[PDB]
Amino acid sequence: AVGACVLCNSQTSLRCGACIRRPFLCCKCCYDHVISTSHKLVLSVNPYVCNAPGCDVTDVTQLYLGGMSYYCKSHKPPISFPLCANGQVFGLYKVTDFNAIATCDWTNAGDYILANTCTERLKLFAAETLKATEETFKLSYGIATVREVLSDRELHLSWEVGKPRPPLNRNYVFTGYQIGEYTFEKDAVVYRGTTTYKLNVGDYFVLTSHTVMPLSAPTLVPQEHYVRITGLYPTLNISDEFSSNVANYQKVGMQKYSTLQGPPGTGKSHFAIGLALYYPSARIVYTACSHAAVDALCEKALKYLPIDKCSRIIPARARVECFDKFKVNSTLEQYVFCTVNALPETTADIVVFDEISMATNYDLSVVNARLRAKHYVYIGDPAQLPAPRTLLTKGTLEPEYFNSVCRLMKTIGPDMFLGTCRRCPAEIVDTVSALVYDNKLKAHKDKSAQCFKMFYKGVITHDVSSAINRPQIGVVREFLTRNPAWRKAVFISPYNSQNAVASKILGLPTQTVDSSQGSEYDYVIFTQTTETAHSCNVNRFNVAITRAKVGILCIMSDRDLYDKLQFTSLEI
Ligand SMILES: CC(C)Nc1nc2ccccc2[nH]1
Ligand SMILES: CC(C)Nc1nc2ccccc2[nH]1
Ligand SMILES: [Zn+2]
Ligand SMILES: [Zn+2]
Ligand SMILES: [Zn+2]
Repeated sequence: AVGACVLCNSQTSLRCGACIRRPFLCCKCCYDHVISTSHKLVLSVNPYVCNAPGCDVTDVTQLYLGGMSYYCKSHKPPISFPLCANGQVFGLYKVTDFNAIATCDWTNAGDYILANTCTERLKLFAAETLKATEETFKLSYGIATVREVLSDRELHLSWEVGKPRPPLNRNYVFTGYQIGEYTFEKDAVVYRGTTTYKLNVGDYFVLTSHTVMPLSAPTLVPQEHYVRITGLYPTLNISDEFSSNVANYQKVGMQKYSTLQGPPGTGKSHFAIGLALYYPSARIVYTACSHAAVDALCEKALKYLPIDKCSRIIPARARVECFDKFKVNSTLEQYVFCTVNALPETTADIVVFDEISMATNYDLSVVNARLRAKHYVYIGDPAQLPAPRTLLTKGTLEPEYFNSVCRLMKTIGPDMFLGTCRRCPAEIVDTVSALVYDNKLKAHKDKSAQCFKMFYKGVITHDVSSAINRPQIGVVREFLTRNPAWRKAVFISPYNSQNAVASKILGLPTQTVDSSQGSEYDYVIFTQTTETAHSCNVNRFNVAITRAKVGILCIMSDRDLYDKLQFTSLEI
């Protein structure tokens, strides 16, 4: 009950009992909170409540110290001091932004802006509070009791009346009952059980709510610049494949942390693995939020690094399949590949944090808390997709508010920019270069003459709120008959429900833009589906079209994004 004040450090006994995290506030700061917010409960060893029997006055502004004990105006003895005077609340050892963070519901963009423009200790407060609020929100949805099982990938669900029915995408992971995590896709619903088990009739699912631990470490450790490469030993024989990245690899060694902005297909994983071959003694921990991000860094490591010094760390609560070709759960290997959530407490010469646009400030903190490293390298692209903010429903979260790393990349610029896309036909590179990279992204590849756009608004139907455009799928079906090379194309849309319909009618493999991020396919068919803020998001659009190595067909709903596409237009 005796801690440091989460604004100005000053020691105190005073926590806010009305904040859901119960931060230590100093007397000067605890006042400025309780006199400007609905927050009136102050905690110490014993709470600031009237000590008089059967009295329910808990508001610190209405209370006094009568000797050793606390009382209201109705109960205080004659010789009694008010708890709230001279800009202080009586405690031992005797903020606008803090107030907004403490009282916001996290449904407004402006909440996330503030949680990223504030001081560093407030960003940790912001991050615990948000994650806490995100988790206490999960409780608010209804249970799904199984009515009838049909097959091994279809069942019928009965939903708890009174409480809302949560969105049934790959984003919302359920816990069955204890029969391992489960997911759902659209009364013909598809059940994807992480642990295989013949789905019991009467068994029920609930959204996994995990206790939010406190944050000690900053999002970003303070920035150190060195005159010499510190604690790392470069090779002089450095394989020509990685010669582009030498001057950036020497930057990495002459700073505490470095930011790398790599637009799609610019050699981010090449750089991350190229760092181990340049500092070949250095112990490196490769981390990202998702199993797919970590498994891609593993694929690159298998090609260029010795397999006996590589370990893939897997949490005992195995939620998906992931990389098998390394030794599993050897914490002590030179090369450690691990999702942020499963990190051990370790030291490292270098930590590489990949897919940084998907990182929350919570994630940035946990990494500084689990990994103690000479150098931190932050790899991703603020022009790509952020982690979904399930509470945010009002306003759009701009890239500079994604996390502290993206804020740095969008303000002072990144330390290192991979400026040549080697994946995408020039038509795609030229479009996204103008759209999100201020014309600084260059095409290696020639124009493919296999990049098509069609403006076709079609008809928008909705499965709950997820959008479908059958006519846009119909246009694709027509195109495929005349373009058999596209038979092998991945179908991409901003909506699962669209993808579900496109699966049945086209037979193509299916990916949402968000789940496509980090992957590449020869041919891509993209139906925008709707003209919403979701489907017009320039970051989502950027990712959607940069998945393609050879060709893309974009059926567009939005005039602006249609006109910007530097593609041959089709008719019909
Ligand atoms: C062509 C072979 C050697 N691999 C290779 N060289 C790269 C250089 C920069 C970015 C990505 C790269 N991938
Ligand atoms: C330095 C001593 C006290 N042990 C220690 N504490 C750690 C915390 C995070 C990562 C690695 C750590 N190793
Ligand atoms: Zn409070
Ligand atoms: Zn203080
Ligand atoms: Zn009283």
